[PDB]
Amino acid sequence: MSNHNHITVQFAGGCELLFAKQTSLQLDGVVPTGTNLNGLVQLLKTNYVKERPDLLVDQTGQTLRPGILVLVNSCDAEVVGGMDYVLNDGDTVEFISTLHGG
Repeated sequence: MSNHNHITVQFAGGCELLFAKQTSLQLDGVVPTGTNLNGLVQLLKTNYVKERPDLLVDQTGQTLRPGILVLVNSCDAEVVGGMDYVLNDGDTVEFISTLHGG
């Protein structure tokens, strides 16, 4: 039908409200070889970010706070790089908050 790469950007727990209470999203590109994680997140939050944009970011507005567990292709996203995972169409990224704090 139209299964060409496709991006898997979804949320879990209390992070769905950081976009539009959506279960998952898919982006259609052409040549994301020149794109990285920092560019992927900013494209989802800086481009929309319903809730406080400063509530997810770590501090430099480049990465996210430890409370959220980022994973790529059903695997730890921090291991591969954390904030340097280059995209190439057909990637997967998740944001699940755990550390509530205050």
